[PDB]
Amino acid sequence: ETPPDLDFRFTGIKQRLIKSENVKQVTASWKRLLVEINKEFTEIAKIGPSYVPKCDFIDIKDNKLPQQVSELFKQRGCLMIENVIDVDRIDIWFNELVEFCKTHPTFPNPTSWYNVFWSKPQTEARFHPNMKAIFKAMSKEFYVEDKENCLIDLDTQLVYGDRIRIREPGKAALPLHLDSSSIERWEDIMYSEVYKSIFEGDWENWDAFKLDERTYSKENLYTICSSFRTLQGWLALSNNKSGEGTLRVLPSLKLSMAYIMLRPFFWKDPESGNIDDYEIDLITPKFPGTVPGTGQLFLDKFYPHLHQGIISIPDVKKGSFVFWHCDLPHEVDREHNGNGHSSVLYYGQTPLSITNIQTLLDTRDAFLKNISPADYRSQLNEEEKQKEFQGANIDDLKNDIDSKRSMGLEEFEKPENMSGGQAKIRSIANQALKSSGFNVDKYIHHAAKLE
Ligand SMILES: [Fe+3]
Repeated sequence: ETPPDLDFRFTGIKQRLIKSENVKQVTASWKRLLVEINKEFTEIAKIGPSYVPKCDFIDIKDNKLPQQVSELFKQRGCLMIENVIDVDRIDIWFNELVEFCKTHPTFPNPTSWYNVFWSKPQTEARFHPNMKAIFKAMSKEFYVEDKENCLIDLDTQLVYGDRIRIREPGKAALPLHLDSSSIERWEDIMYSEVYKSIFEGDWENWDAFKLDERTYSKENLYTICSSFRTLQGWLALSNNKSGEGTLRVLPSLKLSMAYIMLRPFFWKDPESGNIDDYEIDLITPKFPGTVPGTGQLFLDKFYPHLHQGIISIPDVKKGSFVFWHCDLPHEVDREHNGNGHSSVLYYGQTPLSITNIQTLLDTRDAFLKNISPADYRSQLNEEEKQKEFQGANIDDLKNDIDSKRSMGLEEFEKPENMSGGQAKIRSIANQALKSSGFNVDKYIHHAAKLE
């Protein structure tokens, strides 16, 4: 009923985040927020899955989302793109994955997750021209203002190795949450600056797509994903109707994060039910749904105003791609009472950026050694480590130079004309590929001082 206390240091986190002079404004903003939430989340609940933005791969011209799709995607924080990959190609990839899993050990496994990272179908999927295209189009929804200095190149996609899911009917399920850290959004300096507009009482002007500060955020100050992903995503390897062992989302990005970020300050709902009776809590170290040191923020217990907004995604067809913003609440369906396997291949957007240089190095090292990337490799014992085989084949990259750069296998080109942070991050990556090591702290410390 009451969220637990964390250590009392978290009280000083609260007093760092909201300035005394802004307390009145923040309180007013929380009341405005709840009124908007009840209106908009009601509409979502009454519309259902068609609320999620959806478009056809052919609608993407010149590697840009059309204007109407863009506008809906920035509001709703998720998108389903249909017909990215032909069904026949999808079938071949699915069958090759299953073969690989059956020849490289129980099948089906208990959890519906298969720790295969570098198989040929994965490498081919990741680098299919239609897949590169949709990532290019997504990358144009994000931006930075300080182009001269911010160490990010949104024109470059890196590979973060991830696994596959093949969920049989009857396999039950991990509640509503955010990934990309449990407590960091509040605790880290640069991460919390992402949400400054909310902490100042102006949630309405929070821009989820501006990356100047997030570029330097530490998602792990201490279940953990080691890369900075702007978007989570996956490619559909099966046809499954809404609710059949798929994904559920809360398709309202700004309202979601205004509520989440302020919830530690307004965690006590009043007995009156009158929104005008909330009052700020700047004292208790309560950060509901958090477990410092873990990767997920849980929303299933102390975030009740969110629940009305949760919907299944639209019917999924083979060869559709589904994206959601790193800040979008989501969960998987509890049950799968559909007619066949619900299977996806996970692939997120991971820009070339200062907090992703370690990822670039891990990907290069794991693929070259045919082992798990670090986030999974670190959970294996000595025997498992010596046994695993990941299907990595340089030739699956089809000697495409751009693909090899995504995998950390080739230095980045820096054209005569290119400058600013884009040129600089490419150079820093190249230096790391030459030396084989990197230390992020210097860059982070400099960004935070510059504050
Ligand atoms: Fe998740």
